[PDB]
Amino acid sequence: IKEMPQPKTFGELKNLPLLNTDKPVQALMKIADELGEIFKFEAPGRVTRYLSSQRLIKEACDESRFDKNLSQALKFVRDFAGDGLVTSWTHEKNWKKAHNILLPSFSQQAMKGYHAMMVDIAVQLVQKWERLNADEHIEVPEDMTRLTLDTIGLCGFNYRFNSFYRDQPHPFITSMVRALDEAMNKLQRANPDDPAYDENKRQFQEDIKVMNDLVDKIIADRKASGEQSDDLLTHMLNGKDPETGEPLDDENIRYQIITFLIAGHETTSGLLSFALYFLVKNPHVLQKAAEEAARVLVDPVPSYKQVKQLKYVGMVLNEALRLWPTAPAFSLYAKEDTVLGGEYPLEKGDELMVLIPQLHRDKTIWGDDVEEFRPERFENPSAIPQHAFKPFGNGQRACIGQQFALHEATLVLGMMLKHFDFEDHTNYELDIKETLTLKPEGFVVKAKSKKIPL
Ligand SMILES: O=C(CCCCC1CCCCC1)N[C@@H](Cc1ccccc1)C(=O)O
Ligand SMILES: C=Cc1ccccc1
Ligand SMILES: [Cl-]
Repeated sequence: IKEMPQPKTFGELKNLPLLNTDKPVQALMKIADELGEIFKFEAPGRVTRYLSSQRLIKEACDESRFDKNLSQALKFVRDFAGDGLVTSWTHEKNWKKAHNILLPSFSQQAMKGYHAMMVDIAVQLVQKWERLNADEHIEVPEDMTRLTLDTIGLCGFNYRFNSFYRDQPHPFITSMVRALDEAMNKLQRANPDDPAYDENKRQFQEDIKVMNDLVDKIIADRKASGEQSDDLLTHMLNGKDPETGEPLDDENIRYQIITFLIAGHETTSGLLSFALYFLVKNPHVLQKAAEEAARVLVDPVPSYKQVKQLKYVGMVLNEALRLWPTAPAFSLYAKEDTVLGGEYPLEKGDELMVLIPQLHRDKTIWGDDVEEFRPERFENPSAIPQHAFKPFGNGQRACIGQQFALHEATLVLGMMLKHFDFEDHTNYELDIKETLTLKPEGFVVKAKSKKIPL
């Protein structure tokens, strides 16, 4: 039994001022590098323990001992994501009900149905880049976010955000991005009831109202038309939970749509951006991935079956998730009094944070080359220790979108590697912006067309 380390304190504010930064996850990674596999983090009226080693995280991933916790970040996001799948407690009726109803929508009949709409958006991205002039560059995270938002809009509720037709966001997205910014900014406020935050509070309620008004209109319009699209909204309007026999109510469907749009905007776009970053920084890996794309993608339009054959592209995506997991943390609570690692006694209700980027750098798991981008690490899942790789979280509360995201990302990256050569023309220095998620900021490349028709 030993005392865990704690980073530097600021009197009555304890550790809170350490998160007064635009890059708090990267700050917590530096603290983990200094203090090791576990540290205490205290703020006024709150304690969490940050875990970084596979040794402790394999225990934390035991669902008999620990359940998903809503981090303060998720509690603030719940003001607009409500009891949707990501901001619900496991014990809330609406978690298991929505999980049971939505699981068939997210399976590997389900990706075959979504494939054609994913191709529609992927083709828009390829045509955009084919149409750039010689002296122009690609803003990578910007274009990847246009793609992933458009894909979830089409697959979510048959709606075209038309992101490739715009410089300026759709009004829903203005409010969504501003609500996500307020939720994350609220984490670093020592005195949140200070009148200096009154405007922030008013704007937040306005953005919540905008998202609720616009999503509630989508649901009403669909019910009125009777239209039966192969989309998540149709599955949610028609689906019955096999346990209760009940469908979701319109309020919960609204929270699920808001949840899916947040995920679609924030997560897959980061993965694609980091994957292209690592490929241009590792030209031998880019060549091996481009050779696979050329051999497999023999038709103008990729098929579902061809995307499943892009094995090396899948490994590239897993190795990008290893080094920069775009959703970089998840939170757990102790279901009962328990001892972590034979060393750290926890009381029922005690909170843990899994620092996924630090887990993914455990040299006792990955070896001395842990900072190197080597997709071959993922050739054999049986050679990877248990709970070493957690970019989609854990257990029954793991990402329901994992297959959807990896299908979209594999399709798009395959088509990108088929259609273009890439140049890191600025020798880009990685700068990671933190919203809900991690994305390269300012990452630009030049694409040279291979002139292969669509
Ligand atoms: O670890 C963090 C900061 C990065 C979370 C990032 C996380 C948010 C969900 C999507 C995945 C990434 N926050 C903890 C501790 C805390 C609590 C209150 C005030 C300040 C810090 C929390 O949100 O509980
Ligand atoms: C962890 C991913 C996530 C996805 C949507 C909303 C909040 C969090
Ligand atoms: Cl102090």
